[PDB]
Amino acid sequence: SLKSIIRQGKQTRSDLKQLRKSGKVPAVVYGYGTKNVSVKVDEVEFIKVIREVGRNGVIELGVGSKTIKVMVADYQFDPLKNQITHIDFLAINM
Amino acid sequence: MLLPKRVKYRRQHRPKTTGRSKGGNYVTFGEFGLQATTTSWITSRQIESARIAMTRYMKRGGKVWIKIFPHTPYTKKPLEVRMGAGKGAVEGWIAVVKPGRILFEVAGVSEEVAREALRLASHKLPVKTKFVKREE
Amino acid sequence: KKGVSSTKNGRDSESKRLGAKRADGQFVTGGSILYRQRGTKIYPGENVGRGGDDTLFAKIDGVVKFERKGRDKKQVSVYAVA
Amino acid sequence: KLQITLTRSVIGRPETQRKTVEALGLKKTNSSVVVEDNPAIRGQINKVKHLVTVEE
RNA sequence: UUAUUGGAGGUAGAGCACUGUUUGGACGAGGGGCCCCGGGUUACCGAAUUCAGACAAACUCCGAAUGCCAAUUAAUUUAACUUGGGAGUCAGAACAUGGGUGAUAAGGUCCGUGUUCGAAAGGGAAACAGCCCAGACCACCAGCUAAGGUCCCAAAAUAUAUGUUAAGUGGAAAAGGAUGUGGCGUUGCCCAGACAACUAGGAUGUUGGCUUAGAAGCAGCCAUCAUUUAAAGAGUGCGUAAUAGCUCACUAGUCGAGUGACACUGCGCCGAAAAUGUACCGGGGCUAAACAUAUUACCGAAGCUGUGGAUUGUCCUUUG
RNA sequence: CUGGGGCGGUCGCCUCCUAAAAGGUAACGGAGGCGCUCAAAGGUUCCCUCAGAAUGGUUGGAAAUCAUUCAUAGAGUGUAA
RNA sequence: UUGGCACCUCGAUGUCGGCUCAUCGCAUCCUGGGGCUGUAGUCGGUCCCAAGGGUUGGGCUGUUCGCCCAUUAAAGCGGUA
RNA sequence: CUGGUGACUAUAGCAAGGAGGUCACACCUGUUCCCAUGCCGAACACAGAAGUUAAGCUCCUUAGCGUCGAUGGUAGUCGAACUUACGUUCCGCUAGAGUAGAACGUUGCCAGG
Ligand SMILES: [Mg+2]
Ligand SMILES: [Mg+2]
Ligand SMILES: [Mg+2]
Ligand SMILES: [Mg+2]
Ligand SMILES: [Mg+2]
Ligand SMILES: [Mg+2]
Ligand SMILES: [Mg+2]
Ligand SMILES: [Mg+2]
Ligand SMILES: [Mg+2]
Ligand SMILES: [Mg+2]
Ligand SMILES: [Mg+2]
Repeated sequence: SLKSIIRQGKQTRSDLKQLRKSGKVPAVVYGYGTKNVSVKVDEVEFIKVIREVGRNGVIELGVGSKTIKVMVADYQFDPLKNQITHIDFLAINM
Repeated sequence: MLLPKRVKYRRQHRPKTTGRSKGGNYVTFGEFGLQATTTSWITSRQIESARIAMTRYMKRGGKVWIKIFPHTPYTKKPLEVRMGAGKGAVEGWIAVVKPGRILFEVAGVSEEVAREALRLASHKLPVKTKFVKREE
Repeated sequence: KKGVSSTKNGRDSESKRLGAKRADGQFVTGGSILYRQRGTKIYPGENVGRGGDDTLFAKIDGVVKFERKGRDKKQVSVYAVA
Repeated sequence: KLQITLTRSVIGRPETQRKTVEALGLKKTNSSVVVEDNPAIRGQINKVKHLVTVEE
């Protein structure tokens, strides 16, 4: 239930396009106990984890040094490309 | 033949065809569906031909949902006329389809049966298509 | 050469050049038309009169300010320069 | 201070862009101007960035 | 002109709150076919309601980018306005792009916007008003560049590096069709023996039941099970009027390494028939002299620069 | 005027869409109105709030008038938008 | 082919049919070579290759067409103002 | 604290539950008078105070609805390069919807407690 992520800076349209081509997925982390953080996660790894935990399963996100348990609040998908364009992670109060 | 019972305006501007599908890009009523990968007008006749083909192969055991409806009327001038002197009479009814739009949805059959049924439907339609399933 | 029918349309009225006549933050002399409109899309504000045709006009010399007037309404006002 | 050179011609270009090139003080093709750096100048350069080369 | 700030407005997109359009679910206000003033329940459920999903130039709960109007506004630039003398013009064209019309026809037609032509020579696009580069004061057997190019025609790389293509693709076209070939993933089986081949079996109830004149595994329907297994379907096909017969699925051996499916992609293939002569690279020719991605050179104009000269402004300023 | 002319249609004015979120903008483009009306349907002062639906009630019926509740405007605004 | 458009030609680009002379394309009428066939043979059907040569005389109609008579291996379809 | 009267885009509303009454505000009691009903003292008006917090009203709780609402991403788009592709690429701007969240108001002046 753990997948590593990398933080992101301000991005141009080209950068995000390169990220998705690389196979990484742009994402944001929000919720209780966390400020909004923009993160990138590998698509394949995310898909494996979500299968293990399910759609609403709690996930351990390696947000920089800290690790935050998160849920997939929402995701954006491209039907033609069969690719997840964006993922929203909601922090869960424990 | 699917067509609107009434319209406020019988003579309408032809729809914009450039761009990607606004909605109906996900299978919501059935297990499987046919996704358009190209843009074209879809006529009421084309819908019926595709519908009849898919139902026959399915043998009516499965349920067919037709996602697209031909709302827009289109006109044609009478034959051998010069330009001008007003717009022509209504000739047909069409649905604008852009890449991503799910044309039809099928349920109550095995995938193999659905794939063949949608294949038979695809050959009746102007656009290029891809077989699609509900995504979770 | 096939014979042809005719359209029953082909008519339109003259355009009435409605809309803003003066900018927000611009000085205007008294009597200056600020906005031309049918009904009250913009309401008469401070030192601004509404004509019989719903034209908005400055009632004094001053600066034009377009202002909100509740959730879904707007008004135009004129304020005298110091 | 920035040095702006008109590397590409204003022929075939929209008039509004031509006005900006005039405003920057650029004249004939390959002409140069030396101007102080400020936001207003940068905006003019931004409008005609395709037509000019900038050196600091 | 730009920056900064304020404002008007409803387009693109989006959305369905309104007006219409529309798909699939449920669900019923109220009685009829139906079962009692004495009750019920297998249409219509049309009212309505609800959940999910779509559509709109003349729909909008929303709503940009731009453009527009301004500012005792700053930077840069050089116009602007008024009055008076003299005009010409009122057939426009292409291209790009936002639209109407036409057929998401026209080198069509009609409006918005920009550019060029018109009224513009020079270089490129073989030739080619309107495309691309660029605006010719005059002279030079000087230099640097643009678009476009660098094997020969024909000036400059037979340049460098790493791949792709085999179709002269490059150097005209579609639905659709295909063990062409390259790349990046996903997944099944496999030296406790994969895939293919070869050898052997491939059975019994049973010719399963109905149908049909006939249906025995193989015209059409219902079910699709037990038994001996080292394995067998109430049969994937060929075949018989029905049979039969052949064969397959599946299984056990021989050799031993890979073998199968799926998704996303690069570049190619077929689909592809017209009239004087090759004739859809400008030619020769090219397997790179094609294509992709980088790197460094060079060529290339009447552009820019150098030198001399002309005319007219401006500024220094008798001078020049 | 006219996608040659004739024939057909049209000619002024108003409203909308085309119109590309200022304004303006064409085609024999898509839709409709006008050549009035009102002596109050004008002015002012004061007062007032709809359509529709449900339920109850006689003549009375889906629908007349009455009553309560809900109803934010789906009403009305002389006459197109 | 019937049209759409109105771009060269109105200080002239002669217009239907026939006659004379042809010439080219191939989507092939005949003849030559094939595949498949619901191909026994003789005949056919359909498709592929193939443009070398060949592809008749009459009645009616200005006719092009078209019908008809009699043939022929066949009586091809188009372009060339 | 309460009341009168103002400001603000409902974060301010709606709904539901609860609480409160020397004064105040109502309900309320009458119609003699001012005044009133297209009938009606219902309302309006006036004269009052027996009764009552029942309701309105005020206060408290709440997030069901309505309202507000990011960040991130997406659509669209100015400009540019490339192309003619129902296009591509780069840059700036940047929604709508949805999500986290906000929110059962915040305040000015005057008179009382
Ligand atoms: Mg108008
Ligand atoms: Mg739209
Ligand atoms: Mg134009
Ligand atoms: Mg050479
Ligand atoms: Mg050089
Ligand atoms: Mg020069
Ligand atoms: Mg406008
Ligand atoms: Mg505009
Ligand atoms: Mg013309
Ligand atoms: Mg002559
Ligand atoms: Mg041939």
